[PDB]
Parts: sequence; structure tokens; C-alpha cells
Amino acid sequence: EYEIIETIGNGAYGVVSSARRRLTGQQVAIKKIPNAFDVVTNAKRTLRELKILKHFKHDNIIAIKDILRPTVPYGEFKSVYVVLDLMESDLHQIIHSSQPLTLEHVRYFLYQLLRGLKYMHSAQVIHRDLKPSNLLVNENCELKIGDFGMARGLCTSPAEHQYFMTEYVATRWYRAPELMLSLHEYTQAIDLWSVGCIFGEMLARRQLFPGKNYVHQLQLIMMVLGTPSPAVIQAVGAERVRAYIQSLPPRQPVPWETVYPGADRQALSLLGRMLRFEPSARISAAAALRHPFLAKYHDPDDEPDCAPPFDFAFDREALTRERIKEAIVAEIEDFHARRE
Ligand SMILES: O=C(Nc1cccnc1)c1cc(C(=O)c2c(F)cccc2Br)c[nH]1
Repeated sequence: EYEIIETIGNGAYGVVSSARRRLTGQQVAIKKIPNAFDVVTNAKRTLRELKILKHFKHDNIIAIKDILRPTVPYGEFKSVYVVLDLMESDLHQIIHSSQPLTLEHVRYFLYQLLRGLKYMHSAQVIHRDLKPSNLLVNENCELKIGDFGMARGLCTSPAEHQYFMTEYVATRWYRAPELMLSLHEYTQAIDLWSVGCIFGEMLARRQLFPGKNYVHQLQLIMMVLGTPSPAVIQAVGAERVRAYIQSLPPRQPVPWETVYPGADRQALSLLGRMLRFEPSARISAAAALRHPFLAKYHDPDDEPDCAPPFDFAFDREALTRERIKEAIVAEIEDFHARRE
């Protein structure tokens, strides 16, 4: 059914190769999840990604084009092959390169990211790990959100270490204050902080808050945003963090005009609405699409929502490796049953 072109990716997630469907000639990406059922955590992540990707049908979200069925007896089925959209590059590679990246690239890239998030957020899915390298870009300039391994809903299981250890959730440089500080307000606003960091990074072609560790990350955010308000400080989970913030002299926010000199006024207005300490003070993905900065591309009638919401109940279940394997195999079966 597929002719392998060349092996591209490795590792942690598995091996990624480019390929073509022999009959149609259609170019695809094939990801091999080797020994997919050996580790609970990894198997749970595979299951979660398969369901999330099967749930969405959106141009700015990576899609499963095919899932290869077992070709061996059930007991011998050990590695999963997922056929995905072939995406040549990513936003990290574009930002950090000799390629052009004008205000017009920023505007179009931001538009697509926000269009994809509006859809995902309406399904009650918080990606929690947005960063330029997870924003894949093809040769036609289509941006797609990938890597849904860290994604969660509005309600998560207390059985997971992350439930309590929010400061290890995702990547330090794009991690929302609520996760860093355990503010007990974990909504789609987590993603809008990440968007602001990505937006800033596209404007200057360098990371906005590249903290060397936990404290340095907090320092970096406060050097621009100013000291958090007492309402935020009181909500800080840990006393050592709370005490550390209070041990520092008062700081007023620095205008985005100083951080990004001579940058577009409408780009800084939108950036300001995204990068706020308080999750509820942040602009939503839907309201950001209505901002004058994205007026050129914005069509309310071409920016869909996702109905019905995605349910994370399956992920909260304590399953053994074998029970997760059965669930994954049932997902591959459902994929083919829905197609036929
Ligand atoms: O085509 C892809 N990768 C490529 C790169 C470079 C050259 N050729 C091909 C591709 C990757 C994907 C993904 O969802 C993906 C992944 F498999 C592994 C890690 C992150 C992510 Br996000 C879809 N498509």
C-alpha cells in the first residue's frame, strides 16, 4: 500500500519517514511507534493522541490519514504505524534561519495558529505544549498544530503526577504562569500564554523568556510583566516561591514598545492581550481572531468551532499495558470501520 521514500525523524516519539501511497501517488508522513505497548505512560500517550487526532478535522491541525492494521497475530502486534500529513518544516526552523520572516509572515502564521486553537478550544482541549517546533509548516505555507501528548481537558485525574506538579508541564520557555506557580486555574488560557511567547519570538526572531531554570524563568517574566499582583501572589501554591516573589523589590510592567522597539502597533496591542499573569485577563483565541492585527485574514464564516467536545474520561482510567493495547487496537479498528 505504501512505498517508503526516505527516513526523516527520530526519536522519543519513534521513527518518521516520508512515503507515497502506491495506488494514488499521494505523499505522506509515516510514524512508527516501536514497542508501543511496553510502558504504561507511553501507551497512554499513544491512545490519547490517536483519539484527539481522530476527533478533529481541521486544516490547521495535523490529521491521521491512515493507521496500519496488525499484519501479524494479536500477541505479536508490537509497533504502531500512523500515516499523517507530510509537513516539510516547522515554525522553529523558519524563525531560526536565513529564510524571510516579514510582519506579513508573522500575521499569516499567527492567524492559522489562532484559527486552529479556536477550533480545538471549542472542543475543550488545552494543548498545553505549544511552541514553534510543534507548529509544522508545509511547502504551501499551511501551518498545522501537532504533538498532542501533553493535551488535557478542563478536568484531569489526581492519579497523574502532573496534577500536582504543574511546573513540570511542557516546555519551560512557553509555560504559562498558572502552571509555573500552581495558581489552580487551568483553562484554554494556558495556550494563549504560549501563543504570546511564539508571537514575540516571530517578531524578534529570538525566544522571549529563555530562562535557564525555574527561578530565572520567573525573573525573566517579571522583568517585562512587572511584579504579580497580591491576588496572584496569595494563589501561589508553594511558600518558598511565594516568599521569593515577595523578597524582590516592586516592579512596574515594561511597555511592549520598549521590549520590541519600532514593532507594529497592532501586533503589540494583541501581544499585550495575550501575555498577562492572570489567566482570565488573557484574550481568547476567538476574540484574538477579531483583533485588528488579523483583520486581513479574518472571516468569521471560515473559522469553525468543533462540536461535540472531546471527552478525556478514557485517560483518567487506570489501565494496565495490555488493556491500553486493546484500546489502541480498538481505535485502529474503529478508524477503518468509520472509513468503510
Ligand atoms: O511530515 C512530517 N515530518 C517531517 C519533517 C521533516 C521532513 N519531512 C517530514 C510530520 C510530522 C508530523 C507530526 O505530527 C509529528 C511527529 F510525527 C513527531 C513529532 C512531532 C510531530 Br508535530 C506530521 N507530519
